[PDB]
Amino acid sequence: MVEVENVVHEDFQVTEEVKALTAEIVKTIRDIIALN
Amino acid sequence: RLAQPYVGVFLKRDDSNESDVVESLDEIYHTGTFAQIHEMQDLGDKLRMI
Amino acid sequence: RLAQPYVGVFLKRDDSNESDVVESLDEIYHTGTFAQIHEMQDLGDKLRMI
Amino acid sequence: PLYRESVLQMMQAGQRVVDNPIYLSDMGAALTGAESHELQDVLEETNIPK
Repeated sequence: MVEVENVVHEDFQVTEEVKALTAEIVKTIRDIIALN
Repeated sequence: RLAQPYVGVFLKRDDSNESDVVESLDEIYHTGTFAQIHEMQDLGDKLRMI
Repeated sequence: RLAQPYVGVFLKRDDSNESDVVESLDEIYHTGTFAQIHEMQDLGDKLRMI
Repeated sequence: PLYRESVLQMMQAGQRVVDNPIYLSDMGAALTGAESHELQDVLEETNIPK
């Protein structure tokens, strides 16, 4: 069956704050594994 | 060994690059922040300066 | 910033009065107990010198 | 919420302890989430009201 790798991965040209969500995401992942 | 311990804190420019950090000195901003070192720890990593 | 960090300790004469301690230098006794500084802490008060 | 609020209770303007207001305005601007480029833009301004 026909298929194609349309793995869109857009990101802003300015990569300074774009990782700021990552800090909260890892702190959240730490809190989910820590309570559960 | 030095009598007075201290360190300076600078800010890097846009598009961070480790190779530029060891290749060029223009990546750093003109602004600087001297301060005195407090105490070394290196609890887990070997470089945990304050 | 000084090469040798230190602080003195003197003893006050009778009838303590902070205004005279900051105004005149005669209230304190000539005897003194100089010593080198270790490390600041300031856990609760902003002035907790050892 | 981001940081704990007792530090705001430790340095209050009515205590008259803020001999250096610019450190307080810097501590309060530090709570912003803006890009380090935006902080550098705030640093580019020279006049205090600006």
